Amino acid sequence: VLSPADKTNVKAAWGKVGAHAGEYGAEALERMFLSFPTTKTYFPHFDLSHGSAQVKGHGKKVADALTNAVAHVDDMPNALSALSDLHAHKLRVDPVNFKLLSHCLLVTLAAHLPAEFTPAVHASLDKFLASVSTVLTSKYR
Amino acid sequence: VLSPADKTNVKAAWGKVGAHAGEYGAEALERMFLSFPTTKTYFPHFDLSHGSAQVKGHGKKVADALTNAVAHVDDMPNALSALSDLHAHKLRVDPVNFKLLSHCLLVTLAAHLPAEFTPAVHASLDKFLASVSTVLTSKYR
Amino acid sequence: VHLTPWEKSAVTALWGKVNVDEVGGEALGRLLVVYPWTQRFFESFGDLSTPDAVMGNPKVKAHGKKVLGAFSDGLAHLDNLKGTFATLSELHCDKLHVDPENFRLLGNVLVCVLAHHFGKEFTPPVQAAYQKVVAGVANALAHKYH
Amino acid sequence: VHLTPWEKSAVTALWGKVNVDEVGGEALGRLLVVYPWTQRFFESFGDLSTPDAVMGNPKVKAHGKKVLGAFSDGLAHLDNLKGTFATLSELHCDKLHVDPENFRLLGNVLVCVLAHHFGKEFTPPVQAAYQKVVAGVANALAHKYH
Ligand code: HEM
Ligand code: HEM
Ligand code: HEM
Ligand code: HEM
Repeated sequence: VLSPADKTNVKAAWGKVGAHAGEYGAEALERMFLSFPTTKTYFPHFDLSHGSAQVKGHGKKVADALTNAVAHVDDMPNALSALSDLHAHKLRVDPVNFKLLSHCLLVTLAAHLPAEFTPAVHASLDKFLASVSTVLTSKYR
Repeated sequence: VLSPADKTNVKAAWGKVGAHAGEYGAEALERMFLSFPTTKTYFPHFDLSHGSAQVKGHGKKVADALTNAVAHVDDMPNALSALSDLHAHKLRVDPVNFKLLSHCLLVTLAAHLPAEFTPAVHASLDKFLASVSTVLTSKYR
Repeated sequence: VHLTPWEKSAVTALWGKVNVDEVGGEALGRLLVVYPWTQRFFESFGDLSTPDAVMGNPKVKAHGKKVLGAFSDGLAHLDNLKGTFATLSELHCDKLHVDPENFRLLGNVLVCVLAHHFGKEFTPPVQAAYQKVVAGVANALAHKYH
Repeated sequence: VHLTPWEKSAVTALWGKVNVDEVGGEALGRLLVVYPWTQRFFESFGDLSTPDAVMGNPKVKAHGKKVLGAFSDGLAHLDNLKGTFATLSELHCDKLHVDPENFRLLGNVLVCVLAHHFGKEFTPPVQAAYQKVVAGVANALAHKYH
């Protein structure tokens, strides 16, 4: 469960991201596809090359949905309802890949927040992404 | 989320385990220790040989907690409160290990419940063990 | 996989008593019921809305026979599952686009099915032996992903 | 594991700028902070109550430099991580009783620490190279478990 400090830490870090969020989403995706190729099984319809229009666009979507979660950190299940429905009923991405993408979002943030990414913020951000993962997979069965 | 059907399936099958709960807990432990040697790192003070007094003892404890969880499927976090405390603040068993024991508890049940272990009951039991694990890991961070 | 001599015997001994067609359908069916998301790959199969629909579905039963058939065939080559499933691995990646976790999920199910079918004959040491086998088959099938 | 000739150079290059002592204490420190359960092995280390306490703990720093110094040495044996870490594997399993999952977790932290300290330089391809390294080191340290 995300503590008050966690929510304070998350909002602060993601706020710093600011207008770079979409760019970071694409970077997180690229890092994941490269470090964990199995995740590419879910994007056989995507041009997955560096700088592709599809990865750029999807990176923006993922970032915005995370901005949405940050904005409704006290009620993510309801805020991401349509997305958990999507992943569980249509996309059907196996739950294990969420930890993979979370790892690369976390790495992308570390790469861009030299001052912000402290041990405590590291911990809160990891908890946060795990929870977002938990809700997006909460209706799988 | 354990649906009403899940709770019915679980209570029926656990109800069938009944007086054998202790023996089954000890067998699942052994199945785990053998199939996944890494789990033994948490029991260096245990004689882990087949028929061990410690394994039998701990197996009965594990089974009893499960009996309690089943009798309180509607409020597990409360029923397993001191238990999630114990694992989070003392034992500190890495979360990945809970899926290994769940797998072996499922296997043990499958081997003992010929009539009961239908695909549906199998599905409900898997969900239930994951729930117990989620609860037991709820206070780690 | 890296089984000991006895483990290699226990595997073969037990497996001889296995009805691959019956167990393949059972295992594939239980995969779809227990981990519903796996259904994503079998839209062409038709009705998969309920456990009974899934378990009684002819296509699930057919694919089960094929999959466990290849799994069976692989048991005669525990010395090199890599080379044995190399072609299949390339096929599941490049053509079928199957996430290798699916192979591990199927393994969990198979072990449960063997447990259910054999009762106490599926002792803890026999399971450990089969754990290395399903782990090795999954690993061999995942080996060619890129 | 098997890095490409270029990946091996990317690793080697990046590591030439890594102060092993500092990154060691930092990495181990964050491990105890981000996954507090890992603290189960270090009760003797004293004050581990808050992040500032863990990170500032002299025992944590000293153990971190030991752990990362060994990891560092192993980078000179990229093509045989299993063999170079065999002794350490037996020690962590037989004496220390450390769950191998801990190695995977420290690997996650190390990558985050490198990304953090190096920034844009720690590119997606450089990360991929280090992912192979931390995974190989974890598998090598877990190999002799039984
Ligand atoms: C923090 C976790 C994640 C977030 C917030 C997220 C968010 C989203 C969003 C916003 C969409 C677009 C929905 C729409 O267009 O209506 C989506 C689509 C998608 N996601 Fe997820 N997702 C997450 C994790 C994953 C993971 C782990 C995978 C698999 C590696 C995945 C695979 C997909 C796929 C295949 C699509 C469809 C892409 C397309 O065809 O455009 N997602 N996700
Ligand atoms: C998934 C279900 C689990 C349940 C319901 C469970 C239940 C219990 C119970 C009832 C106790 C005894 C508490 C007491 O006597 O006050 C206990 C202790 C313990 N558990 Fe868990 N546990 C679970 C998972 C795990 C796992 C996955 C491991 C590690 C592989 C583990 C390792 C231990 C250890 C180290 C002890 C203490 C052993 C001893 O010193 O006697 N537990 N657990
Ligand atoms: C022990 C594991 C497995 C083995 C050895 C295996 C084997 C096979 C074989 C022999 C084929 C036919 C190739 C051909 O001749 O064209 C095949 C196709 C296929 N497999 Fe696998 N498979 C395994 C697990 C699975 C799993 C768990 C999934 C996903 C849930 C999967 C999805 C598919 C799909 C979608 C096809 C395409 C053919 C069709 O069903 O129309 N397989 N598999
Ligand atoms: C990259 C992986 C790691 C490497 C290469 C590594 C290396 C080492 C080395 C060289 C020692 C000293 C052993 C000796 O030669 O006497 C050691 C000790 C130890 N390691 Fe590891 N280690 C690793 C990760 C970990 C992790 C993640 C944990 C657990 C969170 C851990 C827990 C311990 C403990 C408990 C000791 C004993 C410290 C004491 O004296 O109290 N190690 N490790």
